[PDB]
Amino acid sequence: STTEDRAKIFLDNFNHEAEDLSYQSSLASWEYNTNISDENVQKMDEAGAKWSAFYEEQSKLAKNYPLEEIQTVPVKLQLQILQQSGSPVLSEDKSKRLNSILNAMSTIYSTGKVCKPNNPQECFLLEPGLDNIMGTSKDYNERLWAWEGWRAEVGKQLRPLYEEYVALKNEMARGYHYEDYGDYWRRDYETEESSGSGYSRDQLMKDVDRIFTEIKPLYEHLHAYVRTKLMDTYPFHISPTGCLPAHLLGDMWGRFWTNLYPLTVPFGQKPNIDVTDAMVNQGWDANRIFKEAEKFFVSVGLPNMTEGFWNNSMLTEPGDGRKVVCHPTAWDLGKGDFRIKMCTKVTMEDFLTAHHEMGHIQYDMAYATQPYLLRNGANEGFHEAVGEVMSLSVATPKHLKTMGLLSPDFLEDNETEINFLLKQALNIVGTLPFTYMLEKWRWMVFRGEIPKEEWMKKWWEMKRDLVGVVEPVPHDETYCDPASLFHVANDYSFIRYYTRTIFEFQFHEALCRIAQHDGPLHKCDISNSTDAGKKLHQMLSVGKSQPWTVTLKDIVDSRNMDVGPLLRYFEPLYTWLQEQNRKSYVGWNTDWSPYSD
Amino acid sequence: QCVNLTGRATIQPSFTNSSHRGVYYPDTIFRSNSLVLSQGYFLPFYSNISWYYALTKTNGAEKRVDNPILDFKDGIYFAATEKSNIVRGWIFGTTLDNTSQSLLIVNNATNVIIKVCNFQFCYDPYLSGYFHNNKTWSTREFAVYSSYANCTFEYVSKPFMLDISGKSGLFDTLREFVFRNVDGYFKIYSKYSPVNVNSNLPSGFSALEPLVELPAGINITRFRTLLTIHRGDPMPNNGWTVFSAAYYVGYLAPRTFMLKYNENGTITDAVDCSLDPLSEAKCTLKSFTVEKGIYQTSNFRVQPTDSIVRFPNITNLCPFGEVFNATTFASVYAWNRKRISNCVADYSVLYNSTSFSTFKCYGVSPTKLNDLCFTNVYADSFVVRGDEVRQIAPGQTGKIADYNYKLPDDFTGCVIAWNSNNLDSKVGGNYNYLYRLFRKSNLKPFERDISTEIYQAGSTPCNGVEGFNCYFPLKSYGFHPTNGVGYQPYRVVVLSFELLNAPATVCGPKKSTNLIKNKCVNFNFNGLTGTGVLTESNKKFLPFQQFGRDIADTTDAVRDPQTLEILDITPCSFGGVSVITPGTNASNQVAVLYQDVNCTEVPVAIHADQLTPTWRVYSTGSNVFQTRAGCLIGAEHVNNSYECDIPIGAGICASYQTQTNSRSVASQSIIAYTMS
Ligand SMILES: *[C@@H]1O[C@H](CO)[C@@H](O[C@@H]2O[C@H](CO)[C@@H](O)[C@H](O)[C@H]2NC(C)=O)[C@H](O)[C@H]1NC(C)=O
Ligand SMILES: *[C@@H]1O[C@H](CO)[C@@H](O[C@@H]2O[C@H](CO)[C@@H](O)[C@H](O)[C@H]2NC(C)=O)[C@H](O)[C@H]1NC(C)=O
Ligand SMILES: *[C@@H]1O[C@H](CO)[C@@H](O)[C@H](O)[C@H]1NC(C)=O
Ligand SMILES: *[C@@H]1O[C@H](CO)[C@@H](O)[C@H](O)[C@H]1NC(C)=O
Ligand SMILES: *[C@@H]1O[C@H](CO)[C@@H](O)[C@H](O)[C@H]1NC(C)=O
Ligand SMILES: *[C@@H]1O[C@H](CO)[C@@H](O)[C@H](O)[C@H]1NC(C)=O
Ligand SMILES: *[C@@H]1O[C@H](CO)[C@@H](O)[C@H](O)[C@H]1NC(C)=O
Repeated sequence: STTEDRAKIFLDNFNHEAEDLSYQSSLASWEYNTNISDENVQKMDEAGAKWSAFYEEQSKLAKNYPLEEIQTVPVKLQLQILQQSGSPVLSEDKSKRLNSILNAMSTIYSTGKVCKPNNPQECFLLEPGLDNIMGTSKDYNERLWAWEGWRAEVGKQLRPLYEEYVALKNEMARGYHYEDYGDYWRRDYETEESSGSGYSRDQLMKDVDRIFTEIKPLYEHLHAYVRTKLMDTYPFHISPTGCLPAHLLGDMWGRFWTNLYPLTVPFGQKPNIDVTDAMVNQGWDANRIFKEAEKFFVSVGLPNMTEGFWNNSMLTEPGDGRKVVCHPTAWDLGKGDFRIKMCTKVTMEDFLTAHHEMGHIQYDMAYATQPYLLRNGANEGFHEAVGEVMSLSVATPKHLKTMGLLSPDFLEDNETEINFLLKQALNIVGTLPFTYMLEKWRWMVFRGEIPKEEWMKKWWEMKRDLVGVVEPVPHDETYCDPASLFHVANDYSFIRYYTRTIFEFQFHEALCRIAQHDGPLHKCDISNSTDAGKKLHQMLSVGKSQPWTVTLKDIVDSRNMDVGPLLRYFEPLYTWLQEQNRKSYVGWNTDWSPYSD
Repeated sequence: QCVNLTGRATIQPSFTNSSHRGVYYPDTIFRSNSLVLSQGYFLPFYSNISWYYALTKTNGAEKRVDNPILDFKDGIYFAATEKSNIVRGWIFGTTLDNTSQSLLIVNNATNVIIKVCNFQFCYDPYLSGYFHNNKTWSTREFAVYSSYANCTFEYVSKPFMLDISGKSGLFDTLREFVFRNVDGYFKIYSKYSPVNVNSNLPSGFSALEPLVELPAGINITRFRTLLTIHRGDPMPNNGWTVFSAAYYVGYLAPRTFMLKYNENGTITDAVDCSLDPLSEAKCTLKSFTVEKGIYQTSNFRVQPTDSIVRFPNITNLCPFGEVFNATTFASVYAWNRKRISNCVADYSVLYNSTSFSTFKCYGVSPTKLNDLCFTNVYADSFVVRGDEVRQIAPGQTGKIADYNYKLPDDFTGCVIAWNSNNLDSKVGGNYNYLYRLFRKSNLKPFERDISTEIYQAGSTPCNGVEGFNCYFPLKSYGFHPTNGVGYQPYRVVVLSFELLNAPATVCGPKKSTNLIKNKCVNFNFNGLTGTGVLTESNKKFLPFQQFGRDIADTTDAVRDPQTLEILDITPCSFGGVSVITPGTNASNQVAVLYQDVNCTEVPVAIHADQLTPTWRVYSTGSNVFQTRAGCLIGAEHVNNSYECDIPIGAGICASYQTQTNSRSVASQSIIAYTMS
């Protein structure tokens, strides 16, 4: 035999020991990530260094295997996962310095408290003690205080640490045959010329840019709408044609626009989507929310929850002091077990995160038949995209009424549908230019075309150019203004969310076309849709094994991404906005600033 | 205490035709209307039913008030029924003694109670009726009528309606019935309804419905009748005298019917298989309509009398208790071969266990593996995963079939698997079980591979190390109690069964009934089902082996495992049969081929000497025809023929010819004129 069979049996061996020991690696990761202790520190030590060591030595001995000799394209793509994620070119001192940097980031970001000067002892942590401060808390002088204090309390210890971290990650990606850290973050969207027509990462930059060009008008109309509705609530702090203040968004560091929805609904005086008190009185806890999720998933034609998914995978605090750094997190442990954690409340956005990571689990069981190195998302985007498509289809008020969630006397008129589309417009489109500018800023930084003295003056200028947000104090360069978000502290890839929202409405266009439900993707709930659900199931089951461009060509009959699903999802909202911001002007102006004015 | 005074008669039987009468419905609840064969104790059609006429036209009038000896064996058809409430009540003792248990039968509506008790009495009991103002004429009479005490079996209920008053005409009654008591089932199945004839057993359609089942089940081998002679006024001579009656006694034999079970067990054309060649042709057709042409019948001219089974007297408890509750925790590379040796196992009782996952068999179904029992057996107990349980099926090839325990493409056995959660799962990881995911080639079926070699992947001479191109095949499962159902610890036992000529070793739990001497029976032996006469004939048979073959797997010879004696099976009737011209049309007579053996051996070797009179006037004692394919009785030779064209009639010209034109007395026949 030739070396292709040798590579096949090597990947067989690697897959089976990878499941065998990465199962308890991910199990100890889950055990630390659900209970904080002192011996779970050594659990992290083993579940880190051990798995990293065996994975690295198994990839290192794979280097002699020629990629081009392989004729089997799943085996081929297995080699481009395994060999290209080879040995880190940093030294032992440099790599351990890098790991200490990551640990320092996570620890000092997870302990941040903005504290008043008169009583510095009594103050709140970021989650869930400071997320309310940027929300319903009016009289924004303390909002300004909390914003400035949080920016200082991340900046004074994480500006040069991030600056030096950038150099280490760029050096790490440089030895990985990639030009910069952005390129190693974009390597997940790589295909071949036989099936995916190559699709280099240059195609990724041009595709991301052409996606962003024609989502800019919709976001501009939304931003003008939000400006006009913050005029009356917030006097003179917003320019009529300028940008909007950064400290006055829905949450901290302007990530989501969720809690602006009570401040931005046009005619929400009528009964609307909010069901939270009915969630309280119906007895629908986190567990009952999950049973609702599996009725939705056996309705759509996806497998339900396993017995391990019953007994383990505790979401909230179990009442036993198991301290959790709770964030919406799914767990593909490998083998057969899959887990879910977050501080599961009963609110709308957390209900959609419950469906979101539940769809993550459905994704993970769907390609559970794949090899372990193929047992990931079809790219960085699909993996979140499937769960978010599930979360968006379950969120439709028609679905809420059908399965008894929503009140019987609810009205499905045009205006309440516009209000729901507005809530989705905040929770998605208020994040699209934010995530685009943040990931593009990461790409510029990792490319290194902007030196460290001008990262911030760049950061706040496409904050006024791509997402159209102004800030009260630019913090000069001594602080680390873009480094106070969760995914940037722990250094998660942030094009995941942008391409999640890109593929979100493409998959929802598929799940409104094959499911054939009426309504222009607004009330297009996908429940009791076996054919579209099973078509989505092959789209999940091919997974990473076949390149995601071919997967997109299979699901929506288009090998490339596009904006037009955003149009078919938001066109009555869009047409409403041109008949809503007719008084104001669509767009923003960088000239007006709260420090300048 | 009863003397045979004036009035009694001799045996003087009237061996008349049983007609198309007396078919009861087993399985009273409605079925899937299958027109399949119904085998068991059943009534012969048109047999020599003993009619005795207890009439009173004259003083004597050949009064059948006698009490004749009458054998029960495997059932009775009793049609001693008349609407005038005559001779009601009967005594059915096994030997008709004080030792024997008498199962009385009540055919009147005044007290429907069936009790066994003891009922010790003399040769003749009696009953009478003088006068009563409610058209009952005091049917209960002051007499002894035996006695009842310490009753082993009792049935008391409301005295529901059966019959009353008197018949308008001579035998205006169709209330026939059939009894046989077996295994807690008693048939009192009747057809209470009036139908009038002149004086005959009517040829009305046998469609008597089920009535009741009783849990008595006491064995009956003989019985007796009981009479009612009226004291008051049967005739104006005021003597003891039974009124005008004509009563019937027939017996049930092991045979087969064809029952539709269309609407709650009803039938359209009841066909007793051992009646005539038309009937056996109908039984083979599995329907209720005769075809037109040459036709081969099933081998049911005489049916098996008994279902004899002869298993080895083992009575051992198999180690299956420590197979499914096994502490032996193997792996798929170190798969066990726990031989069960010589024992009796509770086959398919583990299939009844609801805690078990996959009992797919692939070759021997769970039902037929209790009675067909096995020469050799192995356990093959080890551990696999859920996808590996899907893999362990014989037709599926993969890393647990090709590179581990492999099954043959037929396997003639079964495989069980179940969950061993909290049995083989360790919270830190249960790595103690292994598999071999690497081998130089696919494993042959039932090939053990403990060899933990370097696997020699590529051209690398490893010799004890796992290099860049060298890989360890003996790799662990890695179970966890939190692990998923597809990777859950599953215990599998591949219950490999095989049957050879060797004597049976582990068999299913049942009682081996005592062997018959010489009778066409349903032999089972060591699971070898079939039909034939058991004979003690000795042939050149190897002493150790038991499964004979004879010719074309006729398997004549089979060993009794107790006394180690050969017991040949010579079939009571042979194949090679052919209905020359059937009776769908008015050609009512019929004849089927029997054998290349001459028809003079039919009553003695094919054993038709004790059959119904239909097999006498149709098959043993009637016209004989012979062909190159053999011989038959029922058709006659003739010198006239023509070109043989139509496929009806085997080789010598015969078809659906008409004979009504010559004479209309008998209409068409089966004379071999011409293949039309
Ligand atoms: C807290 O997390 C730890 C994981 O590090 C869980 O494990 C136990 O931790 C305690 C510490 O008090 C040890 O004494 C036990 O030996 C650990 N069990 C093991 C290693 O199996 C612990 O269960 C978590 N806390 C709770 C309340 O569940
Ligand atoms: C073997 O273990 C089973 C339970 O795992 C025991 O339970 C049942 O016992 C009855 C008899 O009372 C059997 O008919 C069942 O088949 C058994 N199994 C199940 C699943 O119900 C059983 O008693 C144990 N046997 C021994 C010899 O220890
Ligand atoms: C998943 O669905 C199957 C099929 O209905 C069912 O047997 C099983 O119990 C379900 N599992 C759950 C609800 O955890
Ligand atoms: C899961 O099962 C175990 C044992 O069967 C039990 O102790 C545990 O509480 C269960 N977890 C649930 C029901 O969430
Ligand atoms: C359709 O889905 C709903 C959930 O929205 C569910 O309640 C219902 O049973 C499903 N089936 C039908 C026939 O409506
Ligand atoms: C949208 O809703 C408004 C009411 O708020 C209604 O007047 C209008 O007709 C709706 N648009 C369409 C296209 O029906
Ligand atoms: C359990 O055993 C009985 C025999 O008593 C059998 O009829 C039945 O089919 C068995 N159960 C199943 C599920 O097959």
